Amino acid sequence: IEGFGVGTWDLDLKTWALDWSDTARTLLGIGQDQPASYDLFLSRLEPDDRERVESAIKRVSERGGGFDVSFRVAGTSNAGQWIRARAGLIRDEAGTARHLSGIFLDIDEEKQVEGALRTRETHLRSILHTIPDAMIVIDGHGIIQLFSTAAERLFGWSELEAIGQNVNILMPEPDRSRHDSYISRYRTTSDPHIIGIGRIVTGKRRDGTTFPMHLSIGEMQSGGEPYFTGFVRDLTEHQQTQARLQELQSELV
Amino acid sequence: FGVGTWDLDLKTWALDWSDTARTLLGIGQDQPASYDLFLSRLEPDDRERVESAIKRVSERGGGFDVSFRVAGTSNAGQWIRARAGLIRDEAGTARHLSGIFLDIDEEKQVEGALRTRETHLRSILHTIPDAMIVIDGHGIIQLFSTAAERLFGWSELEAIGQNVNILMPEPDRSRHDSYISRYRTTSDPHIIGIGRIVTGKRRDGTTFPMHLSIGEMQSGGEPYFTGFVRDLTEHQQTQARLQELQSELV
Ligand code: HEM
Ligand code: HEM
Repeated sequence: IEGFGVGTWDLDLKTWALDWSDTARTLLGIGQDQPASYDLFLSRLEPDDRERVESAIKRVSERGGGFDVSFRVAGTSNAGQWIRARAGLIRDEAGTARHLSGIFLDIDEEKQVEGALRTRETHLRSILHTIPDAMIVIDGHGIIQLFSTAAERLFGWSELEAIGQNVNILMPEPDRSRHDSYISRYRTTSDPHIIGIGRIVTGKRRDGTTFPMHLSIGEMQSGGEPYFTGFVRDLTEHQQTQARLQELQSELV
Repeated sequence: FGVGTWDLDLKTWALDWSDTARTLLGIGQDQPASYDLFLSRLEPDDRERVESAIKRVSERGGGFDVSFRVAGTSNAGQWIRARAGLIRDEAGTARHLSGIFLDIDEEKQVEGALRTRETHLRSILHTIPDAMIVIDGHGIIQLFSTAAERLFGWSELEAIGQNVNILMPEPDRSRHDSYISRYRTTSDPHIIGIGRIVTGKRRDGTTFPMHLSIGEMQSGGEPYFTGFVRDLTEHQQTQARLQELQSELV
């Protein structure tokens, strides 16, 4: 009754009478002196939301596994109050269901977090598609987790084809069979290793051909598992113009 | 109703919960409710917090909301947010504390997803070999990778909030804001994705040739551009030395 921070409400399917808590009045942004009314409640929600609330009450009117819908109000000039209305069915007797009761929750923090994740997910899509160098993300066991657009073009495998496979499918032997051991060896020593030391190695495409490449790796930790983000740089063109330059330089010396 | 209800009156120290409330805590249907059993589902760290929280609500009365995870079904857990308020028997006596149990497994799953994304972003910014810059729809720098700090001579704290034009020489420096707005208004076959060689300028005042790849995205009604800068100083010196050796032989 006091404090809490959550509002409560009550509504009867028959006679459409509504009674909300004092803490719930503040959530709706109106109600300093006006009494509670079903019409007043639907007058605060936006038109599309109002329709959703009506379908929800009808859904719970006939059967209905609970009631929970979220909507935003126009409480302040440049901000909205996100509210998650939850309610439950309580019948009088075996005859009918006469009054739905529930609570009003403030989900402003929950919506800000949801939005933040959406922005991050969208950005990752953009990065994966835009980045010119092949970007590959593996897990502690070498299982590919992300495979950028450039990785597809360079290695010949699509993301759907590469995700879930071991990163060793991108290299020829003997590295292919010994790569798994290379990862487990680094996870035990835990010293300032080749992570951040670009060394040139050779990768293999699905095609079967091979090419010289430089890789940069960055480690991260999440949920008890480490993940490695690789950035591949193809050196085929660099090594050939460097060879033709060092060959056209030896035509006189 | 997928929410639980419960009340722990300070007087008599009893505790009764609803049917959905016991299912959330992972308690047998036959077992009876009690304050002792409730604290037995929480782990020691969480248990201490709830007890100190109850001691604080009694000696204040400003509500009580705590989140914890119980070992519901071995492998994983059930995240529960317990929120409650206190009812007063008389003018100066607080007697009951009533509230609800909420399932926050999905809410906690979103928090963890965001955290992984934020940690991965920091990893990319620190590890990406090419300079990575992210700007808003008005050219204001939002993100500045480690490589961008070394190439342009600005720190991420110094660069963030500045117009991206501080990295360019004239005349691009003055017309860059126009290239952005003329793109947003007439978005069609522009050079966003096609990267021609452009000239960048470090904080020194020194300039270098560069190629840039851009990617656009939308978030909250506003566009954002992610650029990847590739310094062409070495590439140009190399191929310039190719024509300085292929034409000198006449
Ligand atoms: C595509 C061709 C690749 C080849 C041929 C290759 C080969 C190798 C080799 C030879 C080593 C050991 C170096 C040494 O002991 O001197 C190594 C280590 C390692 N590689 Fe790969 N690698 C490739 C791609 C990747 C990618 C894309 C990632 C991660 C996204 C990765 C993750 C690792 C890790 C975590 C280690 C151990 C840590 C370290 O020593 O730096 N590899 N790899
Ligand atoms: C630092 C050196 C940079 C220079 C010298 C430069 C210069 C230019 C030039 C010459 C154009 C095209 C004008 C035309 O089409 O006639 C342009 C357009 C544009 N640039 Fe930049 N730019 C630089 C960096 C960036 C960065 C880092 C970003 C974003 C991350 C960016 C975003 C854009 C956008 C959004 C447009 C308009 C869309 C388009 O026409 O492609 N620029 N800039």
